[PDB]
Amino acid sequence: ATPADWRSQSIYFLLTDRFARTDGSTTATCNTADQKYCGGTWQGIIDKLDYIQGMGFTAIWITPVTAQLPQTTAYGDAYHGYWQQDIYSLNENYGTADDLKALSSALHERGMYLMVDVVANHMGYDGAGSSVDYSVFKPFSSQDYFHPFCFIQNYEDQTQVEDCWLGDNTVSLPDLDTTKDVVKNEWYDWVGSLVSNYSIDGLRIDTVKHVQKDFWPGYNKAAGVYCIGEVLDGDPAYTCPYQNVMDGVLNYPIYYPLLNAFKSTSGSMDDLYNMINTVKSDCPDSTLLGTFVENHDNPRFASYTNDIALAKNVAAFIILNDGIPIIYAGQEQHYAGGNDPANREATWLSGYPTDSELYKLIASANAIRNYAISKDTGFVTYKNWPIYKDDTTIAMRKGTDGSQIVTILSNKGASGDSYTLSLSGAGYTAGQQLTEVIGCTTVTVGSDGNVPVPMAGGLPRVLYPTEKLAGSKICS
Ligand SMILES: *[C@H]1[C@H](O)[C@@H](O)[C@H](O[C@H]2O[C@H](CO)[C@@H](O)[C@H](O)[C@H]2O)[C@@H](CO)[C@@H]1OS(=O)(=O)O
Ligand SMILES: *[C@@H]1O[C@H](CO)[C@@H](O)[C@H](O)[C@H]1NC(C)=O
Ligand SMILES: [Ca+2]
Repeated sequence: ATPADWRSQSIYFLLTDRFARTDGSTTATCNTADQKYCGGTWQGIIDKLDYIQGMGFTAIWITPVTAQLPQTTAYGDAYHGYWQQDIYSLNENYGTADDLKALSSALHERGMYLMVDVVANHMGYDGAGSSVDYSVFKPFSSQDYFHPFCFIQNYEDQTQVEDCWLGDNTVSLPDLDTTKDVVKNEWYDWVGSLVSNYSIDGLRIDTVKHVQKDFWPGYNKAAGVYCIGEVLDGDPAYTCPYQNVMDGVLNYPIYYPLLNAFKSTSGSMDDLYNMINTVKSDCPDSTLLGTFVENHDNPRFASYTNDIALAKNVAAFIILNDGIPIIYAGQEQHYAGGNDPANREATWLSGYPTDSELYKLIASANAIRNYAISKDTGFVTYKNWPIYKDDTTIAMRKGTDGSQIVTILSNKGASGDSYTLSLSGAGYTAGQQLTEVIGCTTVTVGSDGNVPVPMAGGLPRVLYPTEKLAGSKICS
């Protein structure tokens, strides 16, 4: 599927090992500190697609599928998929080639997309760099395919960032020499044939800043689908230029101020407001970025605060910002694990309740986004506009005049006071009825064009014209 096709999608990101077992158990042990395979599979995902689609996601992102180093290392198993050895075999822990094809087909029957995580930068190996037997790597079965062994120490030296190895002396990540035509040609053939064998709709490309930029146009073209890159840097002047070589990147620039704004009742709305406007202006296309606050490489949102109002607001922002929403399996059950491995909790241990507070919030927010997109072909290309901020509030507008979603978010938290915010710049006409689609109340635009927004409980407010909701299932 093309970049234009992906703009309307909403992604549920999951670890194949951690989301759902074939046996469907909600009690099978998964101690994250053991760092071992817990037994999640592709078949398990298929069996729980109603759970994912019930929150109004249109797509899933799954962790890498290639065969891995076999060892239980000092840091545990390759459960996560980022330690590959044989790129032409699958990780048998997750199932068979027919199971991965059955997952793609099950998503397609539901009108959903499959996105697969891929690594081009590195293989994995149990042990020090000097102990590597290069013959285990397929097809790269020679030291001749790799950069000489060194670690990245100077992260300001972009040459060192690209040419030296990730990992450490315990688990090494042998660095492919992606400047070699033979390495480019194998990777380009591989990614095209992976996409066509498993009918994959899009790719999440890990580790993009560790491979020189001239590799990536050819890779994105060989894949034949939308690619979103992991460029792990909060500076839009570093990260956004990668969109000149790849369709999209993960929005790490928004990540840091978004987390800061909502993790505390003292968070900076100014930093978030300013970063939205920096990304909108200075990134090649904000509408092809991926918005997130939670992943398997940072502490979960609830590890910073268990306030459920704050969690509702940050989830609403993720769904209503420019670009593709990305929610990490467990976020919807308010999982609170810290840094790796504590943030790789099994989703099944929640019991997959569809009545939890954040399942309902995310369902409500995806519902209005999906509905608005179905009625407004300009929604996804209208650049999100922050129209108001104060010490505890940000408000933003997105969509075609007359059909715009106007979102008011707060960091007051669950003990926030009850008051009316008089909101200017929403763009609706005097006397217009709006539905607040999270709580299903109505507000009326005043003769002056200001919206009197009832604020209470620190709750997020998402406004849409009541007249435009004719025939939707929203706030029935
Ligand atoms: C990207 C991927 O998103 C990230 O999770 C990868 O980390 C993996 O490997 C490290 C190092 O061995 C483990 O500590 C971790 O548990 C495991 O998930 C990462 C490195 O392989 C990927 O690349 S990047 O370093 O983020 O660029
Ligand atoms: C896809 O299948 C083809 C034909 O059997 C094969 O040549 C190729 O290696 C496969 N690619 C992958 C990534 O498995
Ligand atoms: Ca590299």
